[PDB]
Amino acid sequence: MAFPSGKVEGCMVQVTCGTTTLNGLWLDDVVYCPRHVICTSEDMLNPNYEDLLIRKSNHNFLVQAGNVQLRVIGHSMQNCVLKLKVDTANPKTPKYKFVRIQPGQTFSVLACYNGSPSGVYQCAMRPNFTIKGSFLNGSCGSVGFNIDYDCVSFCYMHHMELPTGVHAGTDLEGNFYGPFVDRQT
Ligand SMILES: *[C@H](O)[C@H](C[C@@H]1CCNC1=O)NC(=O)[C@H](CC(C)C)NC(=O)OCc1ccccc1
Repeated sequence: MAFPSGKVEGCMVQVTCGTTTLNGLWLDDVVYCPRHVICTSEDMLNPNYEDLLIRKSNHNFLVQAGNVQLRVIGHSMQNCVLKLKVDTANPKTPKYKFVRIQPGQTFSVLACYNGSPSGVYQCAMRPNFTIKGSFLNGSCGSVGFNIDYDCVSFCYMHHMELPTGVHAGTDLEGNFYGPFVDRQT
């Protein structure tokens, strides 16, 4: 059984850089999202993320909370996630923590597209660090979480689909679960 999603729905935004759009997680005044948002389609083959990072400015990122655009005032990279500092703190930020889960553990996923929540379901982390998700194009940045009383424990951010149809992603510090890397290879 999935957890109720209301506390997490209020944290989802859309992030666009160039023609790449995915989802971000807005907590306090930081938006967390997968770093491959800064890739064009050609970059995705063998990205040099350090080089792409230098060439971006704050105004290259478009962050929207529904119809409201949020101004980006800084950005940094932490492992495989980008952290965009915005000028507005999310007034719906729940009590939360970032946790790294173990194979065998379950968590709920709020699947989102264009910054808008679409569905909620339960997943399990397999021994090879993959999950059998229901993720389509545009789902990157969707998060996995558990609820402990009133505290939302975020444990997964979605990045990619593997050839066999299963899914891989990172914790919220941007470290992959398993030996994968964020390149379309
Ligand atoms: C981000 O929205 C997207 C999610 C994928 C697309 C298909 N289903 C998903 O879960 N991720 C990517 O496009 C990712 C980007 C790299 C720079 C990591 N590449 C990826 O998952 O491989 C391309 C692919 C597309 C469709 C089916 C299988 C693989």
